Amino acid sequence: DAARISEVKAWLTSQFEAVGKEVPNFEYTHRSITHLYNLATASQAKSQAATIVANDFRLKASEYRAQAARIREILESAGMSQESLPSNVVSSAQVLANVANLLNIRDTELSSFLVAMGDISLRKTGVEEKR
Amino acid sequence: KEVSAFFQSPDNSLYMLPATPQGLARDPSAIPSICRISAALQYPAGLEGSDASLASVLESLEFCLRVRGSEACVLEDLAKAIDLVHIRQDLVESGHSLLD
Amino acid sequence: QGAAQNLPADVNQLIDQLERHCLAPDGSLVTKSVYSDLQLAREEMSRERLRYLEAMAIYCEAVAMVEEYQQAISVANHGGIRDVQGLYPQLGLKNSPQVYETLEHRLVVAEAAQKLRLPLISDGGEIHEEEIEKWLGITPAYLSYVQLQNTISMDMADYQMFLAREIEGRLKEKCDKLADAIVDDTDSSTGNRNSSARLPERVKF
Amino acid sequence: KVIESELQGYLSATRSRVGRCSALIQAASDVQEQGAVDDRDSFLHGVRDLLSIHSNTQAGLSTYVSAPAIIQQIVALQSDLSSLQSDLENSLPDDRNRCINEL
Amino acid sequence: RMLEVSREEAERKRMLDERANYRHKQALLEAYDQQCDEATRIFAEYHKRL
Repeated sequence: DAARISEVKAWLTSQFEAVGKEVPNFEYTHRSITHLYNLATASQAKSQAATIVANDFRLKASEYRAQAARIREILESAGMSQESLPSNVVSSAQVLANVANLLNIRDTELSSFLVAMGDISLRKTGVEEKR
Repeated sequence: KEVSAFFQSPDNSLYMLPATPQGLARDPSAIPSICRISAALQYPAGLEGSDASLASVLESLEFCLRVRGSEACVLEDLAKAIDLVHIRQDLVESGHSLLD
Repeated sequence: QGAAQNLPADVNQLIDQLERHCLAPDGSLVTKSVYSDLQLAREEMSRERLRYLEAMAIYCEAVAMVEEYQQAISVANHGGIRDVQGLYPQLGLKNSPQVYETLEHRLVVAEAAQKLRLPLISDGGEIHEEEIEKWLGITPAYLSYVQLQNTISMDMADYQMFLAREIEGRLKEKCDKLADAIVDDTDSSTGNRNSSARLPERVKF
Repeated sequence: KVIESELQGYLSATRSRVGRCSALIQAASDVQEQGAVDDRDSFLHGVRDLLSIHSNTQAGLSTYVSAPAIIQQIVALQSDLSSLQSDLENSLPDDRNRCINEL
Repeated sequence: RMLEVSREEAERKRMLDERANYRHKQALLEAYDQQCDEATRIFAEYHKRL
């Protein structure tokens, strides 16, 4: 059940009556029992335990909380500045933090350089001429 | 105290340097700056940083995936490429089916 | 030449039937859970990306104001030629840094556990050891608590000159500079103009 | 009276010994953790060997084994794609041309 | 041409965020020097002979 319940136990929180229809989906896991010898670690680490350390993080988000601590001081120095919290630190720190740079600026300015500029610009180019 | 200060006075003054990179300070969160934003950061530590700096040699014999699978999933493509390798798998066989 | 069709084709075709064979189970859920990681892998980092990305404007350039303050502290001994250019702009650009120095002061004893701890709600265990680090420095400050109360009140007036020169210009230098890097994936040559205009539409691209 | 204040000052001197492993680790952790560093980028290698990601390397083979013994992944990841191209009429273009050219 | 190396970023967190609150460490150094100071405090008037 582990492979499917990972996709279900998150949905099962709002599928109490729909347990009786996802329980039939649970046995699709027992097909991969032989694979589960080496697929049990990522069976739960596929949707919900993968969005904590494996895919959502892959450890990258672990530090992305850690930095903002000291940064809060410069923010709060202008934050205790009731006339500068929305004008300066909210209007400059969060403008590139709200919607834009969530998945392409994971360092100062380089996450786009090595992945987006680096490979996401060049991943198609890798094969799309050779094949 | 002096024995402690010989091993503690450096600590407090130094630890303000990892204040912002406290992830780099703490063990369970230094990996992002040593693995995740590191497919080029590990170049100076090339011997140490084989995580993704060695992906080029890892695909040295895989010349299709040379400039494609080298530094992609290190930050953002570990969630998007995987969904599109099964369509590749099922369409490359259609490129094998043209031979068929 | 009867076997020349399936000899190369079945090398990956057996994986294809395996992918259909492993579709529902965990074998190919890696390709189908990431089918949801378009948003499932961006639910927890995104709220922490902002902490990293609100850090952008500050730990990259809003601290780069301290070159107006660090050079006077450091370069004045090793290098005299830059020393003449160290404390000069300090009288204007780092004049608020003297006020900001008090803003560093007031947080150590009061807002260290209130600001330097806020963006680590889930990372509370590790910050506490860093917090108790910064908090253990208040034990001698327990003998100098008088200066740690009226500093904020005096900084009310300094705040206006703390924001007019220090927190106005270089804080916005880094918000637009790093909005350029993302844009440069598909369009790199002219992205500098559209750093503040094409920043949100590129990540989806 | 001062000794009590001296003891409290001494208390902070020894209380910080609990935090003695707080600062120097930043340079230490940035290097010694290469086992997990390659592991997170080993699941990266799990993505690349897409001919094997659908069976095992997505869970325990590429994301785990390829970190310490990365030399194994050199052949474990190129083989399932260099054969992919080779069987994608890339290592036999002359046969495929003439087999169709005779057609 | 992957010639970018984000080690600067790893040090961007390190280069000058220390100075943005340069006085956090001095509070602790005061605590470490407190035992030196309190020992100096108790070696002031009668232990001046010491």
